[PDB]
Amino acid sequence: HVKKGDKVMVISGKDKGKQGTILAAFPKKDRVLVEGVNMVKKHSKPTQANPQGGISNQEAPIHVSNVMPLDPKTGEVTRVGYKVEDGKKVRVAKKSGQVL
Amino acid sequence: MKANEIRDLTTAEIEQKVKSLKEELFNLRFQLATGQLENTARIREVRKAIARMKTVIREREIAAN
Amino acid sequence: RKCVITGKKTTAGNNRSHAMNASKRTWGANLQKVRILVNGKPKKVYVSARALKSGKVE
Amino acid sequence: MKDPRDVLKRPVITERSADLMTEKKYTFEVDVRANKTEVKDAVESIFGVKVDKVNIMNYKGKSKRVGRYTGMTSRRRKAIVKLTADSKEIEIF
RNA sequence: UGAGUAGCGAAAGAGGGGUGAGAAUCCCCUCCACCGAAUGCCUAAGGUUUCCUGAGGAAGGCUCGUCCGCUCAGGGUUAGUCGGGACCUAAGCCGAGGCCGAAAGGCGUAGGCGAUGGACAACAGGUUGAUAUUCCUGUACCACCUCCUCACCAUUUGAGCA
RNA sequence: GCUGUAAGCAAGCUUUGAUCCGGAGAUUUCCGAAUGGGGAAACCCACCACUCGUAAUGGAGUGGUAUCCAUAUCUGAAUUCAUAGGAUAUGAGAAGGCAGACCCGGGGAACUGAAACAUCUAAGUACCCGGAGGAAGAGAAAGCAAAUGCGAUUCCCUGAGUAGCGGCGAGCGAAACGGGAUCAGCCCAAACCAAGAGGCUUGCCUCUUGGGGUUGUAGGACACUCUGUACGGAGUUACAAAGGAACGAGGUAGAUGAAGAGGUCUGGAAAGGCCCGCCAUAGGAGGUAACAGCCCUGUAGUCAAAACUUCGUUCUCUCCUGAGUGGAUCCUGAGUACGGCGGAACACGUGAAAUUCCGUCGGAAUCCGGGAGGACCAUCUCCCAAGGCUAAAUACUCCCUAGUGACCGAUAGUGAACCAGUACCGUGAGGGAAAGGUGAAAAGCACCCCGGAAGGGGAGUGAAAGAGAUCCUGAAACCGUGUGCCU
Repeated sequence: HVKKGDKVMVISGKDKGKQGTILAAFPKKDRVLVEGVNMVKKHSKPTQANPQGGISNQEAPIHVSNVMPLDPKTGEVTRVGYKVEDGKKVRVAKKSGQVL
Repeated sequence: MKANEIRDLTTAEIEQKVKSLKEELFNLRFQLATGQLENTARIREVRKAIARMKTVIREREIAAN
Repeated sequence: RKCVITGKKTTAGNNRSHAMNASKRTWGANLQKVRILVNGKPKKVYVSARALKSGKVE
Repeated sequence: MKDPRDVLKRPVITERSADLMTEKKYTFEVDVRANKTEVKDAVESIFGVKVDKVNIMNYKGKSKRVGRYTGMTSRRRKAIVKLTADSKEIEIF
């Protein structure tokens, strides 16, 4: 339901409460990248390219239902509504009625 | 692309495009045997652009009936 | 063998013996090969003898 | 249909194509169901360089394998085609 | 378990060098030995890439194994004249109509299929790591058709196809 | 956001609205009923028109070209008419399949029992073959039944394992009455009349078309009185067929959608303990880093389909008279019903055997008639066979949605949770397996050392690395290595 890129809290998990934006979404697997959240060291083969190989510092992406948007005003973790005249179903954030 | 094509006539266009879309397709299968013009998804423009033009023709036979 | 004016056929039944056992018998209906008027012209079909003893034209 | 253009598919660049192309004969695959005289329809009308001869082989497919999954190559049908003297060539260039 | 036991599938290799980490079993050379109306070549029945090159080598090789008919990655079969179909037919088969039979079908005429048969035009060299009476180099041959050239007829009291 | 498996690389495409999901099309090489012909399935070869191209042959595209039947039209043999037959065109005819089922019909066994077996049973079972339909079959009385009678068939329960049948043994075994589900009845044929045609000796009588006419204590014709041709009724499912067009409701896609990160603790992770707040026509389920009503998809309620449908109502359209009175006479189902012989189905095995249906012989009445009332006869009661249509009540599933299991949890459950009718086995019909789980995600082990390389040891990755490719748990047989005590 979340898209790239809205402002995003982390409900639960090891990173319970950090925030960041979305680098990429993966909707068929129901799983979303966030910057700097589930930051995981990965060992990589020396490529082709780059020749460095080494260790990378990426993020493995996060399941969608551990992610909420924010009110722009209160900054609260809020659930989602819809129905917006001339807005093509633009998200009513609860604690009505801010868009996006 | 359809509205760009029903305004095109049968004679003076389906001649000059499809045979030249062949000249875009068949010149590119030769390069697919070589690899010099890399640009690999230019094919899936061309063959798919053939496939929409050729069903306007067979549509107009129903429209001529 | 199945005739024309009616539906006489071979309705196979049992030969009930004395001190019945009893085996099987085909009962094909009576036939003669005679002229019968059809669409123009006759001839020829098998006939049934019940339909030929007084009936349509031989 | 049957056009000259869909009859051919490609040139086949092997070690054989090194020595034959210098001798005014060129390799081409053809479709599975296209005869010798349909090949002379191509090179005359696609390339504008007149055919000396058409010679057509056909191959069966090697039944390759990947893992458990075994299957057969599609069948190929090539054509060594000779051209006249005093007539150029319109290859990759 | 038997048990490190039976078996390792007839049949001479040996020596030097090389490869590689490793060699009796792989390659090369040189001696020797076997078949030689077959263990030679050519090509059917079949097989469907086992062919060639370049790498590997766990697995299949009745032992190793740098090797293979194993694995991969590419490459590999060129026909008017050769075999077969644009020809014909044999036993047989199928079979319009037809005849018999509860049904399904059984048989069969005219017809047609069906070589192991009959007819039938190409040959001698070269050639590659792989194809040849196909590629190629010289001759040829076979049938058909005429943008052409000549030769000879006859104009239905008619050349010719037949 | 997308380029399916597929986890990566290149090349690209998209809120000038893409990827996806539905409707409606178009496209759809070849084989296959294969249908121009041959064929050893996935290929060869034709011919007729038309096109492309070469000077031409050669070559290439586009359709058509089977067989049977039917409607016609030309021809039209021996043989004269004329026919067989031959030629042609027209048929959105039909041959094939498969839901391995259910339902009719034709054929149709055996093994088993009877403690043997041959009458019987098994059993009109399986199997083969023809039919199609979503259902089929049957059906408006020659029906039950014996009174104050019931009123088409079908299905269910009783009736009842009773009446019975049976080397009367094994075993077979009904009906009717009673109560429900479903609930509709009608056309043909025949006389009579009208129109044609077609012959005979005018006369006469013989085929079609159009009315009329549908029966039982008798109806129709015929005749005589009425009565309509509507505004009344019907109608595409029988009742006769057959058309459209509008209103509403489902289905093939959806869309909306309530309430908390409550705090703290344990932890790798809360969805868990404790202390707490809310929503609820929603606490069905399924994910969610671990057991969520409140995180997500959703759920409950509401609402929408441009296009296809399926259903219900209307309008349009279409079509249509019903009765009394009498009986001078004409009809009411012919080589048929019954009867002999021989069989079968009826629960009834040839019997005191009614009844049905077949083969083959005979063979009647046709209202003053005739048939049923378990041999047969009289009386009495029902009822008209010898023609046809008939939805629903019923049996079914390869199926498609939504759902439920005191069903299974990988030697179970389908044979198949896994690229299964695969691999293999067979010439061939056929037989026919095994094979689930890393982790919450690849974070799938960068780097160093040994090693040719697999294979390890450190290093990091994560909670675990003893978790690292049969990858959670890992038992036992087994195979080891150390051993304390005995030899």
